[PDB]
Order: sequence, then C-alpha cells, then structure tokens
Amino acid sequence: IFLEKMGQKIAPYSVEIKNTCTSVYTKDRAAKCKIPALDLLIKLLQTFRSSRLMDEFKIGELFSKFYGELALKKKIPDTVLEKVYELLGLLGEVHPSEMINNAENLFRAFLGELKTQMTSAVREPKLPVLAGCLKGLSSLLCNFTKSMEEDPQTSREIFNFVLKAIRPQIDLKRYAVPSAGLRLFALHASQFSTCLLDNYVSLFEVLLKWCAHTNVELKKAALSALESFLKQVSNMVAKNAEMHKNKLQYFMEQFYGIIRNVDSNNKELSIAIRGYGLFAGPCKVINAKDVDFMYVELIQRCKQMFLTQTDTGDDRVYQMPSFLQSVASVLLYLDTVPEVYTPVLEHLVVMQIDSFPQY
Amino acid sequence: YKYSGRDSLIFLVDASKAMFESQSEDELTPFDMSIQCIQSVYISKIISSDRDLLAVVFYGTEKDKNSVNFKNIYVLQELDNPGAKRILELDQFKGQQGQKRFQDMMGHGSDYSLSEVLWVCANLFSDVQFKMSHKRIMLFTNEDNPHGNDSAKASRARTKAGDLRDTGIFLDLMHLKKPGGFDISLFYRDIISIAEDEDLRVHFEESSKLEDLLRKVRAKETRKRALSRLKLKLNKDIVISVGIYNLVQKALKPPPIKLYRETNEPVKTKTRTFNTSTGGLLLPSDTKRSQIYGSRQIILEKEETEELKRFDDPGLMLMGFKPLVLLKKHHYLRPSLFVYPEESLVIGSSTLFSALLIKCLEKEVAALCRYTPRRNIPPYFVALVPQEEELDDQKIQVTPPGFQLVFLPFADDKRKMPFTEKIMATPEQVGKMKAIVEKLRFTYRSDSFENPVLQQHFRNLEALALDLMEPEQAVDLTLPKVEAMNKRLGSLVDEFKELVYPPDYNP
Amino acid sequence: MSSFEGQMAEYPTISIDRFDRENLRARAYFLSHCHKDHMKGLRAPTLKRRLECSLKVYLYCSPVTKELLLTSPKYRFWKKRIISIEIETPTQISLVDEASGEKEEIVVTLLPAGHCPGSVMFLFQGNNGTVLYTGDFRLAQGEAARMELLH
Amino acid sequence: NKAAVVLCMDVGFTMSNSIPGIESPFEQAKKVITMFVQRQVFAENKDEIALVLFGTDGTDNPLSGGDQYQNITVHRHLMLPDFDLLEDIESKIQPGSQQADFLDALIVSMDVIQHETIGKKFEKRHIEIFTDLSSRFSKSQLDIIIHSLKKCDISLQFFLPFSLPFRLGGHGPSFPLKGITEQQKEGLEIVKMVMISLEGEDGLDEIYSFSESLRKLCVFKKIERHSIHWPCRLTIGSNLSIRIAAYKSILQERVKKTWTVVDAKTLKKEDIQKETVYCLNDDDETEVLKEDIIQGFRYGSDIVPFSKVDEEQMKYKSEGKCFSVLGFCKSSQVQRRFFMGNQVLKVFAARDDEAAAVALSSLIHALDDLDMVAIVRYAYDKRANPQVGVAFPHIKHNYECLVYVQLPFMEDLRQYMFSSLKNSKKYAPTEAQLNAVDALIDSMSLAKKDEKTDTLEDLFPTTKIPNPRFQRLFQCLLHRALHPREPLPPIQQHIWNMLNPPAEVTTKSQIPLSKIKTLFPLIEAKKKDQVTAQEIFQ
DNA sequence: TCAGAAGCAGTAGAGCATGCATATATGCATGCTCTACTGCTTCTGACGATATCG
DNA sequence: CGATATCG
Ligand SMILES: O=P(O)(O)O[C@H]1[C@H](OP(=O)(O)O)[C@H](OP(=O)(O)O)[C@H](OP(=O)(O)O)[C@@H](OP(=O)(O)O)[C@H]1OP(=O)(O)O
Ligand SMILES: [Mg+2]
Ligand SMILES: [Mg+2]
Repeated sequence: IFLEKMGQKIAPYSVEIKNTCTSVYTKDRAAKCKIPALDLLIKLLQTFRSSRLMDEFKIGELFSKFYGELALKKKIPDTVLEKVYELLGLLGEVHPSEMINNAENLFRAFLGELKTQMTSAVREPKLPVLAGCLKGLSSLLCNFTKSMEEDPQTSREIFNFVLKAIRPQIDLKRYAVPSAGLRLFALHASQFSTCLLDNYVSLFEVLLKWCAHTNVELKKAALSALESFLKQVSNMVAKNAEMHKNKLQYFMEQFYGIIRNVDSNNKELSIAIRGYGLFAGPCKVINAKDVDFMYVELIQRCKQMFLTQTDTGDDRVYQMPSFLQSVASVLLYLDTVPEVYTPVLEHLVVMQIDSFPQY
Repeated sequence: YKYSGRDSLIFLVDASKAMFESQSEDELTPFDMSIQCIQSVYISKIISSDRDLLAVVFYGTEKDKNSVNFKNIYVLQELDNPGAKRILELDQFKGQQGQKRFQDMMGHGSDYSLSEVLWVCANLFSDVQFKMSHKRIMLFTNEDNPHGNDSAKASRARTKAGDLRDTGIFLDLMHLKKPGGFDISLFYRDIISIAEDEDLRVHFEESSKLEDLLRKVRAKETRKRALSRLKLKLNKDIVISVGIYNLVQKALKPPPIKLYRETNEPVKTKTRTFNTSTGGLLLPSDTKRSQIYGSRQIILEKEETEELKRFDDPGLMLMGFKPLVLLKKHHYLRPSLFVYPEESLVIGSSTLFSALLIKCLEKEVAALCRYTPRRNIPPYFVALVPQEEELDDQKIQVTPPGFQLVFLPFADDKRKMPFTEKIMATPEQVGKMKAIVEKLRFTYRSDSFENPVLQQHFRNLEALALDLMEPEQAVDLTLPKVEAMNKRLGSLVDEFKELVYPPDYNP
Repeated sequence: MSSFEGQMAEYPTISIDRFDRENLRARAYFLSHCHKDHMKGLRAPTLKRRLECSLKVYLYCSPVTKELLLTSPKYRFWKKRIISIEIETPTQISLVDEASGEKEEIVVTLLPAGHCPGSVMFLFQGNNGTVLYTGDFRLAQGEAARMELLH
Repeated sequence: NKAAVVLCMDVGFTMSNSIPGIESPFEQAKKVITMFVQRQVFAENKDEIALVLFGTDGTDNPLSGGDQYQNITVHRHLMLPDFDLLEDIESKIQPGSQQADFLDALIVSMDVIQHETIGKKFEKRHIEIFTDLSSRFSKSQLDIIIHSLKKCDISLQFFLPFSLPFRLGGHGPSFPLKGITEQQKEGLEIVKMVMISLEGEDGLDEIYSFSESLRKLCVFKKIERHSIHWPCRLTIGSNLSIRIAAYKSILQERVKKTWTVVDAKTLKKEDIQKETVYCLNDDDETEVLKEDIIQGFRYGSDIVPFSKVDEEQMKYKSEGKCFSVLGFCKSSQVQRRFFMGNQVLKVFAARDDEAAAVALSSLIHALDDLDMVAIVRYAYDKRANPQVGVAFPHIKHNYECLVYVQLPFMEDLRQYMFSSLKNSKKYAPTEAQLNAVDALIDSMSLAKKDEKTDTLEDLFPTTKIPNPRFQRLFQCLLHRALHPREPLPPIQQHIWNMLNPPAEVTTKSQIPLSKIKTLFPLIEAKKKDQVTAQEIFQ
C-alpha cells in the first residue's frame, strides 16, 4: 500500500525491499505470507519499469530462479502459481533487454500451461492459474511480439486460447479469467492479423455480449477489446478490396440494426457510431441516404427521451452527454443538415447545460 | 470429539519430605518411582501419539517458576509435544544422585497451598493454542491429608478442584506408598472426580494404576477418518451417501529424512529434469510418454494415460444380490474395508442403510457392487457383506454395524495351479493327526502378536535418541517356542512319523 | 460496516462488537446489537476453545439481544456465558484476570439506541474517566438533551 | 517354456450373413482373434503363433498340390506375433465366397504344427477353431485326426457363434432361438464327439461361444505358464516336519511395461536426465552434495540420525525359509474381515515323494473334521519380514491343499467407534419400507436354483471376467500404433456390456426401484459435478 | 523372483477469506490452503535354487 | 557331493 502511495519516492530502499521479498518467498512456506511477497515485487517492477534501478534488481537471476522453481516436480499451491506466472510475464515487459534469450522459452511454458488448463479431459481446470497465465502472456507480448506475418502457429494458438478464455461456454461466477482474456485481446489485437478476420462474426457477438455485463472492470475491458477489434477490422477492410463485399456490408448492417433498434441504451448507440466512423472513414463508403437516417433517428430518440419525456428521469441526465457526443459525431459527417432539426438540437444543448449542477 | 482435537496430561508430583524419605526396605523412593512412571508414560506416548501434550509440574519445592509468580510451585515443562530432550531432563532426577541434583536445582521440603497448584495447572491448560479433547491431571503424592491442621486452605482447595471439574478437567489420584497408610476418604475423596469404589479401606503400597502406566505400549494410534465419502448408487436416481472406513491397515515404519551431517538439520530436496545435451530445463508440457513394443514406439500425452484407466465416476454402483454361500473364503485380494452411512451429503441415507442391512442380514445375502474409489480409476467388483454389531463386555461395541466391503479378484488375478494327484490318508493316520492337533490347540486373539521388526526399530530409535548404548532387544512373540511344544505332545511325533514315513527318509 | 477494532483506548481489557484477533485476551465482552458486522469473531473456533477453558469471562448485552442471539443454533454455546443487563441500570462489572487473582471494577450503563431490537449504548465509568460507545444509534435533533443517564 | 498355437478362422460366406440386430459371426471371430493376438503381443511373452484362413477366394497350402484342400490359405506361419498380424486382422481380412470345411482346416493345421515345429522346443501345442458348422464336409478322416491328436499331444478348442435382444458379451444366451440348422446340428454332434474322444468328458466344456469367449479368458487357458513353487518345510515341533510346496493362487495382476519418459521433440529417452539436488533451507540456498547426507528418522518432534549401516547392523535378524505352526483354534474365532495381505498361498505337498503327501492329507482332513485352522509363522526368505496367518483346509474333488492368508499384528488393528443403527430412533425405517426393500432384493437376485436340486447358480460370475483395464490399454495402444495422429477411441461396447448384470435383472427391478424411490426420501445438499477442462472450453 | 522401499498424487476435515450490492447489512456462498494418511507405480537388491565345474 | 557363478 505504501509503494502504491509513494511510488517513485522509494529510491534507495527498493533493492532491500526486493531482497526481503525474495528471502520471504524462499525461506517461508505459507502461501498467506507468500502472495504479498510476490505482489510487492510485482508492484516494485511496475513502478520502476523505466527507471535505472532495473540494473541492481538482477532480472536475469530472478528469472532463472523462478524458472528453476517452475521446473520442479513438487507442486506449489494454485494461488502462488498465478503470481509466479504474472511475475515471469512482467519480467519481459519492464526489462526486455535481459529477456531476449528467454522469451522463446517462456512462450512455450505459457502455451503448454494454457493448453493443460483449457484442454484437459481428465481434470477440472484451475482458474487462478489461467488468469495468471493470461496476464503473463499479455505482459510478455508487449515487447516480444509474435504476429501472423511472423509465425502463424504461435500467433494462432494464442488467439485460440484467448477465444476460449473469453468464450462464455459455461457461465461462471468469477470473472478473473475472462477479464484477463479481454485485456489480452485489447492489448495486442494488432498481432492476430488473419485470425480476427475469419471468426469476426462470433468475435463481434461475444464482444457485444460482454460489453453489456453487470461488472465494471469487465465492462471496461470488453469495451477496450471491442474498440481495438473494430479499429483493426476497419483498417483491414479499408486497406484491401477483397474484404468489402462480405465484411463491409456485414458491419454496416450490424451498425444500422443497432442504431435503428428502439430498445438500445446509449452504450450500444455510442459503440455503433464509433464503429461506423472507424469503418466508413478510411473505406470512403459514406452515403448521405443513411447518415441522415441515423441523424434523424438519434435526434428523435433524444427528443422523446429528454425533451418531451418530462418525468422522473433518474438516469437520463447521467447519460445525456453520451447522446450529445454521438449526435455531434453524426452531425459532423453529413453535409446537408436538415433545418427542421436545428431547434430540437439547440434546445437540447440548452437543456443539457441546464442539467449541469446535477453532475 | 473433533478430529483435530488432541490429548493433554499434566504430571503433578509432590516434593515434600515424605516423597524423598519412604524407603522402608530401600527399594524405591516415591519421587524416584514417580520419575520412572513419568518417563514410562513419555516413552509410551512419544511413539503412540506424538501429537499430544505433556507437562511436568512439581509443587512444595523451595524455588518457583510460574507465569503468575506463585510461591513454592515450579513448572519444569509446559504443555507441548513429547520429545527426547524432556526425557533426558527427567532422567537428570531419576538416579539416586538425581535426588541430590533435584534438591540442589529446585529444593524440597517447603509449605504450599493446594489451591495455587491447581491454579497453575489451570493456567497451563489455558495456554494451549490447539483444541484439547481430554484434560487430565495425575497427582503423584503420598499425603493422605496434605492440608492438615488448617481448614481454610482445605476449603479453598476443594472449591478450586470443583471449579476445575466444572471446567472439564479430569482429576485422578496416583497415591504412592504411605508408611502409616494412605486414606483418600479424609481429603482427596472430595477432590477427585470419580472414586474407584475400592479405596474405602486404606492402602499400604503403591496404586494399582502405576503398574499399568509402567507398561510401555508402543503402537501408533490413528484417529477415525473415512478414506473417502462415496455415494452408493442403488440406481441412476436412488443414491445414498456412505463413508468408507478401514479397520485393518498395515503398519509401516516412519520414512527417513535427509539430513546435513554437520548441523543435523533436514535438507530441502528439489528434483528437476532438464535436457542432457542443451542443458535447459524441461517442463511437463515439454515431455511425452512412450512405450516401445518391439520396433514400434507408441507416443502418448501425459493426460492420455489417465483416459486409459477411467471408466465411470467414483462411487458404488449397486449390482444385484448374491448369497454368502457362494462367496469363497480363499478369494482374498485386498484387505476388506468398512461401509457406513454419513447422513451429511444426502438426507435420508441412514434409514435406507439400516433397512438394507437388516434385510441382507436376515437373508444372508451380499450386495454386489462396482467399487470406484477415486477419479480415473479402473473399476473393481466388491460384495457388501452385511455385518451385525456385537455388544459384549458390559455393552461395549467391539464390532460396528454396517456392510463389509470385500474385494473380488478378476479372472487374471487367479493364477494357475499345477496338476497333482490326490493322495489320501488312512483313518488311523487322520485320527493320530486329530489327536496331535487337539493336543496343541489354543485360543487365538487378534492382538496377541506384535510386529518384531517395528518394535525393534522403536527400541533402536529410543536407544539412539536417549543416547543409551544398551538397545533393548524385543522378545519375538511370533516364535512357536518349540522348546515347550514338544513337552506337551509328548511322544506322538515319532509314532506319527513311523506311521506315515518310510523307515529311512530325509525330510 | 464496523471499522471499530473492539478495544477502547481507556479500557483495553474489554472489547465491544469485535472478537477477532486481539480480543481473545479480553476480560469481558460486550455486544451492542445482533447485526453481523458487529459480530465478527463471536463464533470463532479460538473463542470456542477459550470459553471452555475459562470461568470468569462473560458476554454482556441487552435481554432482547440475548434472546435474538441464543435463538441461532450456531451461537447456542454462549447460553451459560451471557449476562443480560437492563437498560438505564448502572451495574458494576468485575474485570477479574483468569491467570492471576487480580481484579478491577467498572460501572457500565446501557442506554437505548433506537436502531433494532436489542440495540443499546455502553457508558463506562472507571479510573480512566467516562467513555461512551454509541454503536449504530439513531437520535433525532434535540433528543440528546433528554437522556437522563447522560446528565 | 514356449508353446505352439495355430489360429484357424473360417472366412466363408456363411458367417458373412448380416443378421438384423446382431453382428456377423465373422466380426465376432475377428474380435476374439484380435483380443488374443493383442494380449499375446503386448505381454511380450516368448511364443509363436500361426493363422490359417480357410474358406477364402484364393488357395495357398503346402499340400494344395493335387486339387486337394481348396480355399485354404495359410495367412501366417509359425512366427512371433507382431503389429503386422494386427494390421492384417484389422484391415486386410475380407470374407470369401466359397465355403470350405473345418476338417481339412484341422488337417492343414496339424500339417503346419508338425512341419514347422521341427527345430524348436515346444512343451505345449494348441489349435483353435472359429467356425459356424454350416458347411459341408466328410466323415472319413475323423479317426486319422483322432490318432494324430493322441500321438502328437495336440490340444483343441472350438469357438462358435452360439453356445451348446442380444448384447455382445453381456452374460446372456448367445444362441438365437431355433436358429440352428440341421447341418449345424450334425456339426455340433460331430464336434462334441471329437472333443469327448480327446481327453474325456471335460473336453466338451472346451466349446465356447463368440460372445462367451470375450469375457471369460478361455482362449488363454491352455497356454498360460504355471507358477513357481516355494520349497519349504511345514514344521509342528522341533523334529516333526513336512516337505511342502506353496504356490501363489491369487495375486494383484498389474502391468509389466512402464511408461518411459522421453522428450517431446526427440522420441529418444537418452535425451532425458533426471537430476536430484539437495539444498539447505536458507536464503542463499547452498547446494549440498550426496556423500554428506546421513539418514535420519523422526522421534517425537526431534530428528535422530540413523545411518544405513547402523540400521543394518541393528536390524532384526530372523532365520529365513521358515514355516512353523503356532497352534490351532476354531474357524469361528477367526473371520475373513481381518485378512491383511496382497497374495494368497496354496500349500501343497512335496514334489514327488508320497510320505509328505499322505501327512499333509491327514493334516487337511483332521483340520476339516474339527473345523479348526492352523495359525502359522510364514517368512519368504532371510530378508522378508516374518508374518503370521491362517492355514485352513481346502478339500476339493480333484486335489488337496492348505490356503494361507496373512493375519494382522497388534499395530494393524484399529478400534473405530460408530453410532448404532438398530436403536437409531431418528432413522428407524417403517415396515412398509422393509417390505419394499425385501421386494427389491428378491427382484435383484443374481442367483437361481435349477436342475430341480435347488443348487446355487450365479448369473454374474465376476470371478471369471478379465480385467477391463488391460483390454482398454491394449486397444488404445493398438489404435495409436496403427493410427499415429488420432484421438483415443471410446470404450468398445462388449467391454462396457460385460461389466453389467444381465438385462433381465434390470427389467425385473425397474418397478421395485421406483417403489424404493417413492417411500425413501433422498434430498441432496448441493450437487457440484467435477467437469473437466475440455467440457468447459471446447 | 519378489518383497520392500521411495516417490508421488488424491482426499478428508478443519479453517479462513472475500465477494455480495448503491445495503451498511449481507450471512451466505464459495473457493482455497494445510496436513496426515492411503494407495499406486517404479525401482532395487538381496537371495535361494539350480546349473556348472571338480 | 563340493562349491561357484548364474540367472529369475
Ligand atoms: O470350471 P468350473 O466347472 O466352472 O468350476 C471351477 C473349478 O471347480 P470344480 O472343477 O470343482 O467345479 C475350479 O477348480 P480348479 O480348476 O481351480 O482346480 C475352481 O477353482 P477354486 O477351487 O480355486 O475356486 C473354480 O474355478 P476358479 O479357479 O476360476 O475360481 C470353479 O468355478 P465355479 O465354482 O464357479 O464353478
Ligand atoms: Mg451493524
Ligand atoms: Mg446497526
């Protein structure tokens, strides 16, 4: 907690804190006195990633020690293995210079553990180990990237593991594994070039499903993953001419159905507007016969939701800014603005200004 | 009660003048006898149950060592697991010069208050950081009326003993040899919890329980714990929860511990597999399983060898019933387990269990089942032989009620017997053998034999821990004692030999 | 929630509404009401083991709190160790130590809280002055001047 | 101790008839032969087998010259079985149009046995037959076959699609009602005659069905090797003793070939090194050698160094090769629920002398008449730990022996106190529940009284079914060796059907099961089935 | 040949923490660690018979 | 029969 409070202020004591953490991890046996011993080291490494203190930490020796511990037939508890995998993944991110000779070895370890935990027909999975492996992979792929245009096998099996992680095949109660999978997908979606361009339908469906979840961190992770996926797919469909006839019309139909739907809160409308922008921007497929359509739709919905509906709008005020941002994003696109919808707009902005103290 | 509960025992030995000077014919002083008894209990408990708590407290001394600084009360050892060093510390006072060592270290012959002694005992009982199943204080003294010429201290001690007994502390009396005579009816009749109903008269010697405590019984005791909580499946719908218990388990010596010869401390063993050529470490995900048959080489993953040996889910699938008349006694494969209902996973299992037990007992039928103890385990066929409880020895349960899980061997477990001819014997020979068998018959008890190797290992460990160079040799109780069997049969052996053997024959 | 560590600075030998870590050495337990956030450690195995090894430690609370607590089967082991105290009745509590025969008297007064059945206040008076513990109370404006025992 | 055996399978058109609801007899014979050859291969026992296919389209036989022995093809000579024969049986065995006869097949099998076992030493020679008996044959060569079998000491077994719904190996009548033709009838008569004329009446019991042969281990009956004798002396006192030989009659049968640890990339085991390193529990983790470690035990929270040499010189020394009777007692005071061991010993007499035989027979009969047992003191050799056990008489119509089962010591007894159920007022069942359980038990009876003498005849002989784990391992190894990149196949239907009672018992117990369900209430607290990772992340 | 000894994996039984929403109370459920015990698999070595040499 | 070295 103290390192979280004063991050960079602990300049001289970092080496001693790391030494004490390593000594507690080595000499002690209880996991309750061992999980914090690795959490503090992870916080140290995340706080001093760019600082020059990464030379006295001996990242190479630490990685060697933890890898030798991994190669032990004696099994450690599940909760500490998660932190071990997370730390091993972080070791490649904060100091990749000393990890060029070990990233290829660590990727095989991560892939084997993920396959053992997600392709086991004789034993139940271990969700903490899964979340740890996912976070370690998301932290290791930051520098030692593996794209489809570099090596297809690894970049495809990683994508399949991410799919199976974010796949709601069996609904659970803890969301650590799907949250880590969504964060991994959001961080490095630019590597799975041909992967996301084949199962894009199921990807979009599951991302829309997770973006409406009741959780907050899971919602943010799903939103970031959906934004990255939409950006990548829009780039791929706007760069070449063979992706238009299927993907362009599919995504345009999806966005139009999301927009013209009557039961769709501000989240889906904003997502549809952002996707339509990111797609029709570079693709140069904008047609005023539908931009004006979605503009009139948004204006009528805002009018029937905020202006005419003069009732107990407990949540409407807390979502009016998103409606205004979407309306502005749409209005900036079309060039022939209907003059009949200018009052509704001016009065709408006036009433939004009036609701300022309620925020 | 609880599985995690352990036992606690506090040795309370007096240190008055009568404890050191009672040698009528110079055989054993009451203090030396108490030290011998305490050492015997320590030795017998350090192997049987090494997780119990023992404490030795001396009262009536001159010095004092307490947590509340009471007077004339010295706590030598607190409630902890019995070790070898405490045995030596008690040995410091065992010998005759041990009495002088005691009187120079702690002193003797002083006044005391029996209330403060019980208070220190309760304080020691209240410092335990584990659950205690039984709390017992054995008082080693030779004072039939300790608080003489004073009634206030006697009433205070009686009130404190009542408080301790209300707390749940067993308080028995181990009276030693009193010269004039030890009568517990004076004072200790109202102190102890239960009276043995035979000490209405007076005693002139040691107590009858000291000889019981001096017999060092070395046998590791294990608490009751089910091997597995399976589910007897009378059908895909009718399922009841039963507990599998083992009543006969092979006793094994404790496994050794790798040590550092210099500091005599345990070392940490870390097995590790790596490539011999490159030198890089190998994880289980980077390893396959092979099995070479001739020229071929079958390659299988790690998790596939478990698929090879899995058929169904763990539990007891109920097959039909079979009479006991067709269950051969020579069809033994594994030691028989014990089935008993749990009434904790499913509600209503005990009633159906008792019904099945009664119906199988009155019909002497054995419910055949398919035994799968753990996940990914090949199934075995077992017959749930019904067992009726037997209440003997003034209503003491010697056999629990339930079913007897008996393993049945398969076709390949039975081996082939070579062909031989049945040569029989004459009625005279069979009658002679019957007579010589009736001459040597006896009564068998299941607990009449001991494992000689295990007992010898215990004796050797004691000799190496206590640093005594005279290791006790445990007499082999499994020997037939041929030096006494021939004296009973008499001259039947040579007659039977001449009857069934040729004139000249080399056996 | 209850951010209280069940230990007053003036009287550290008594713990209120908390029996988790350092309150296992207390000489007297007090329970304001029967809410779960004020009953941490009341069913702990360590406290269960301590109760069966002592005779002078008790749990003081309102009679309604005692009725609500003894009804639950998980807390029925306190049946012989709970001493209910009437409200607005100054009683003397003996903080006798178990190990040593030391003793200490303190005067406690239970005041109504108006929160839930059995909710009361604790007003202690001893050598270190007068302290007040209003655990989850509810008083309207102008009612503090109507408490007889606080005047 | 090798043993010759020639498999004679019929590949005629007769067995190729697709009966509705039942697999073809050709398929059942293929299953039986596959099980036989796979248990012969994976056991790695020195043996040579031969396969003679008769009733095929082609013709290949050493005596085929002269328009004799047509449609007889020796598909495999007397050689060690391997994966080639497995591939042959699995894939490239196809039915034939012409129907040959089993008599000329027996002739050519004798020919192979007597012209290929020349330079080899075989203590046993066997011939198995897989026919349908629905083909034409003659009656002339029967006496010649009988004489050649009695002079060459050849053992024979016959396997038919029928015994003397339908589930393959499901403990039920394999023969279809009224499905035996007159040709099959006369074939049955002649085969019963030829089996009786070989070794007596017991020869008729050497005729098994196809489904019957899959869950009885009968094909390995005349080729298994006998046990190793343990020569010792059964002493009574200091002088009286009896020369005895003891064999292991029942023993836990486990696999003999372990699973080698090889590298993932290189399938060679030499590229794997298992190193064990010892280190102190310190911060620096100083490495410790191997010669500076002393063995030590634990003695009451302490550690006492007990070196190997000190443990050896102080170890309990006993006189090995001893078997002395401690005494005698009634068989009623020693129950089988206290048996503690892993193997059963049958104590037989000496090898050849008759005096020890008569003495042991007298001992057995005396122990039987007095219904008493003989507690003995058994020890395998100088190093084995001494043990006590029961030695009760086992009298049969063919042999005499003493069965030995080890007894537990004092440290092996555990006194667990369980609550009583007879006076369990919280769980005492009602009388209607007792009647329902009675009906269920009487419905689920696995024994029956037949032949009007009212003798017991169990419908589920679990003591004769082979271990299914061995067959599963064999079929999985075969599938992986013949299909290098494919998932493991599921459990075959006959294996999963031989581990179940006959369907008649289930059909009769359907109603009592629901009746038990009605009265007895069963409420489950929380069902959390352990689902594997594949079922969650498919 | 096979008994016995390591070495490893699974579970019972206790115990504890946290996650629960706009509640300040949840108590409630759920999921994890720990430890001693049992069982299976792999490995080893002494040993006794019986083969061979004198 | 010695008694030595295998071989399981
Ligand atoms: O082959 P079965 O006719 O079915 O009967 C056999 C046979 O006993 P019988 O010849 O007296 O009927 C076996 O005797 P052996 O061949 O082993 O000498 C006997 O063996 P056990 O005495 O050891 O029980 C046991 O067969 P198995 O060895 O498989 O148990 C038994 O079987 P049934 O009692 O079921 O008829
Ligand atoms: Mg509260
Ligand atoms: Mg409250």
